[PDB]
Amino acid sequence: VDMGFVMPVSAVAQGIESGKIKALVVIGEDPAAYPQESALLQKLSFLVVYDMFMTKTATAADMVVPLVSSAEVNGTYTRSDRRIQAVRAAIQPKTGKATLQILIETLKSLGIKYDTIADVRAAIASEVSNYAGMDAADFGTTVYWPNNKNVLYTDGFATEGQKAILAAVGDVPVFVEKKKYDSVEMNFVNGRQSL
Amino acid sequence: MDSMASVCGYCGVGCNVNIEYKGDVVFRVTPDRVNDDGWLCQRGKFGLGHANDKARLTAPVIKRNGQFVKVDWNEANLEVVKRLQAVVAAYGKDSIGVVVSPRLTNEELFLAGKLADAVNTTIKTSYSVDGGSGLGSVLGYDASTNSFAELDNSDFVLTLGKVKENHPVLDFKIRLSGVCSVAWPQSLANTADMK
Amino acid sequence: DCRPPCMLACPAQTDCQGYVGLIANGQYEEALKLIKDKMPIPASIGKICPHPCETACRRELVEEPISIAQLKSFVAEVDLNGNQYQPPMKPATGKKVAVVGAGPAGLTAAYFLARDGHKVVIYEAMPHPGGMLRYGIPQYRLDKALLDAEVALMTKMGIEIIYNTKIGDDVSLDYLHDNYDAVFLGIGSWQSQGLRCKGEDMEGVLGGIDFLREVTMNSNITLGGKVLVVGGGNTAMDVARTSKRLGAEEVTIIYRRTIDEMPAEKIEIHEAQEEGVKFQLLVAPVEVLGENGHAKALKCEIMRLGEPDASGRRKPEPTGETVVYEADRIIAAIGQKTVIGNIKDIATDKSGNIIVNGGAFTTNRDKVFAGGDAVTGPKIAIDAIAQGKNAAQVIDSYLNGCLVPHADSQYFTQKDITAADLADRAKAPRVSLTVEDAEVRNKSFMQVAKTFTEEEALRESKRCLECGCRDYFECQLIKYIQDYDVST
Amino acid sequence: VVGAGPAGLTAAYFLARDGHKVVIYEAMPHPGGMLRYGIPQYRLDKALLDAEVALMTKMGIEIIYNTKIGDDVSLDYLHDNYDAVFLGIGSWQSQGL
Ligand SMILES: Cc1cc2nc3c(=O)[nH]c(=O)nc-3n(C[C@H](O)[C@H](O)[C@H](O)COP(=O)(O)OP(=O)(O)OC[C@H]3O[C@@H](n4cnc5c(N)ncnc54)[C@H](O)[C@@H]3O)c2cc1C
Ligand code: SF4
Ligand code: SF4
Ligand code: SF4
Repeated sequence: VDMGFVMPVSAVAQGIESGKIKALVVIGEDPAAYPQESALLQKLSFLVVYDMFMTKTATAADMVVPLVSSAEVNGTYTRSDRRIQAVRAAIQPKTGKATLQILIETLKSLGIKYDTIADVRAAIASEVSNYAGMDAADFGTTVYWPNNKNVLYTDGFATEGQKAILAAVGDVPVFVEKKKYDSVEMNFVNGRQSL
Repeated sequence: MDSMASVCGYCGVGCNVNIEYKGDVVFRVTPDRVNDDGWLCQRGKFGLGHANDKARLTAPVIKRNGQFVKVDWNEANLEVVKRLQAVVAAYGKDSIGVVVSPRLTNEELFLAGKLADAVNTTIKTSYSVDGGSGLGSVLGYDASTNSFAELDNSDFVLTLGKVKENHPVLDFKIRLSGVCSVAWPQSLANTADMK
Repeated sequence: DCRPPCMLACPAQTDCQGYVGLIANGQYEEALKLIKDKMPIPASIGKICPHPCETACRRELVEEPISIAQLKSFVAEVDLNGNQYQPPMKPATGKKVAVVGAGPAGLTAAYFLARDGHKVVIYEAMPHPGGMLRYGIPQYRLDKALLDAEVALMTKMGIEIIYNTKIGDDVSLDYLHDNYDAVFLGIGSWQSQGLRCKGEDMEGVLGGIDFLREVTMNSNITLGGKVLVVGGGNTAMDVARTSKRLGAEEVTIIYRRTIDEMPAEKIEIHEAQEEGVKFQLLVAPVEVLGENGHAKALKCEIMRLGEPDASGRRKPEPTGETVVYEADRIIAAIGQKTVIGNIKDIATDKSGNIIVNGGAFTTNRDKVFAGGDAVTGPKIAIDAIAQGKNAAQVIDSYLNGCLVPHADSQYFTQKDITAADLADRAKAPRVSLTVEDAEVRNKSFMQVAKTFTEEEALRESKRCLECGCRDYFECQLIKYIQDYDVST
Repeated sequence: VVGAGPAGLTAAYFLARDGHKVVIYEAMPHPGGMLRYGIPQYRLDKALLDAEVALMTKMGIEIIYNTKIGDDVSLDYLHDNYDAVFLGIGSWQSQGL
């Protein structure tokens, strides 16, 4: 959410079916397990899948690039309560290159120069608004992204006019259960049934 | 067994874990009793077993004549960059959508955003995130206004949804805290009752 | 024959018979040691050269000639994958030479000057070295990783290359004149000729060189459905096939003379025809039609075949018939022209090329030398390599206090050899090149041809006729003929 | 840093003391500025200044002499190739009568 991946999926579906979107890049997801999304993906022109397994989506792609698991990656995860926790790699990447390395070489080809994870963290600190201070954050301790504060809106809300926006909501039916799209989650669910 | 301190990669509670491994094989996962409360759920405890799977991919493959051909990393990088550039050239701006999974670290998500910026597109999305929780339009930030560490001192906790079934370590913490927790009734599924 | 026809036809005078025979004896390292006496980048040159040496091979009098360029590329790649060769250098003399531009001429001059003990610095105006071999030759013909590896090997010899530095705009030439003992200008020709017609400034019309450079730097380009390429040289072919690989559904090439009079290589034309670019023939530009600043049509006249010129190609004659062609992009690839830029106090001719004293490579300004496409205009890469090597030799002689011009040598040659003189030789088919099918070529940028294997290289190299004299390196008659200036 | 006068030398010293990499472009064959070409020898010994500048150079600061910005190297070159530029050119024009 904090890096801007907040566009709704219905826009992607409409842009696929309106002919405006011609290529898709899927990183770690499996939308093709469901028939309607598979039919939508079949109307593409070029599809890349980054995934650990040869899943249903990667079979129908034009190019598949392997990924490493959470035991082989160095980085950070942002908790639900805005806490940034370090993720440390236990074993060396069994495919040869980490995901960060793959993205770094691709951006190197496209003309953006990064060397290691320190440069990426400095860029995150200097470009993402609320992660200012990630460069010397020392993720071995408690780090929260809004000015290292546990509580939000202590001095007013963060809207345009510093006021809460109240809008009327209509009638709402019964909740519709969400689906699982991450390949690791569905893999765990299917592997539960093996025993 | 050698031990490495990481965090769980399955939901947003983000429990700290110790991965116990010997060489290139992960053998077990234990809770981190020093830096956290030391609780885990089934997904955190028994979920890293995909790191030892033999069906994981090892090298990138490019489709020719309907069959996947193993290629080097440099050839894969060239192919994906040139095909993306060809799509951009043939169909102009906003023809490429970048679908990611929320399991990636902060640096990989930032680099995927940089790649989306560099290929002249604004369509960055996720099927899991699917537009956020809707709290952003009201208060400005799509984030929790309080941390988990403040569940100990509250005198009343109202739970909406299946908090126990989906994020059970949070339920363990709430039960051990002893505060008065009241669940929203199930027979109130429409928002007219919220009105 | 003091030297074989194949070596004499090569612009750089590379000893083709020597290293072909050394391949036939299984000595690949010695073959590369022979090749690297004339150029520092043998794999790329073998990959892209139009091989004038192969035309003059006497094996043509029996069957197809020896695939000399493929053998050169095979040996260069075998040494690059194995133990990289570094030729010996003389002890340092303390002289400083600055080379402007990292193209084939600049790279060759720096190589052969650093091999004489001098300290050479290359100033390059682009982020990567190679010149038009990098920003003009497409990836599917010349792999850029090969060129990068070769330039890294050259840099390991002690040559400093400074990128993103343009002479005249960022560093003045007076700075190099004051701070160095010699300067060699290998700037090359980097300006695209216009359509030379009415409405050539309309938006939607772009040069071939700039389009190819934008393709190489992985920038954001716009092509659309229909692309019209104007021109008939190698630039038109490369632009057409690059646009075919870049998602254009149809590409049209427009020229004024016959297929038989195209200046491009026949192999490249046939490959382009197989890939899917349609040729539109006997047509010259008339008027560019566009609306609201956007060009969508190209108006042209239809010509007819006429008398051959002095260069052996039939002249076009107008017919008075007009035809308009729909397009989404129009690319002008008529040719390249030399631009001097902001460098001042350098004399230039009527066509823009640098004027030099013939045989000594000296401009009007003292301590400043020139060569390559900056002098000869647009030509093939081996010509630039030869000019760079000769200018490096001349600069090295000039640094010693006595300037000596470059002069050619006299050899005995035989011109009465016919097929009836080679009726006793056995016939062996030439080694075919394995070319990837037209399915994968149209969509990808990967290589279209594979390098020779060891067995194929031995089979091809064991087919030479050994036309040269075996006693040349110890014959005394030719020694005295060269020494006493006697014409042969 | 453009110019090796007291201002340029001090800026380079206190920037190299903070971990950055500093390059000094000087338009004269020797460093010092008006302390060298304006102060006479009988008041300031030039060997003393040369020894101090050598001490500063031992810290890892590269000084490029005979390079005039604007005439030999454009300022756009320094703008493109460096993270900061400090102009310490000083006043070097004589007033007329
Ligand atoms: C479409 C196309 C097809 C070709 N096909 C072939 C082929 O089939 N066979 C073949 O052998 N060759 C081919 N060539 C290459 C060409 O024929 C020669 O290789 C050319 O002579 C390159 O040599 P050069 O000395 O001109 O180097 P250049 O490529 O001209 O090198 C000049 C270098 O100097 C740099 N420079 C320019 N101005 C300045 C300045 N002011 N200050 C500093 N640096 C500067 C340039 O950026 C470049 O790096 C092709 C080229 C093109 C564009
Ligand atoms: S509750 Fe379970 S799945 Fe969620 S973070 Fe904790 S261990 Fe992982
Ligand atoms: S550079 Fe060209 S002419 Fe010279 S030997 Fe090689 S292929 Fe023949
Ligand atoms: S047969 Fe051999 S020696 Fe004779 S021209 Fe051909 S390559 Fe040269």
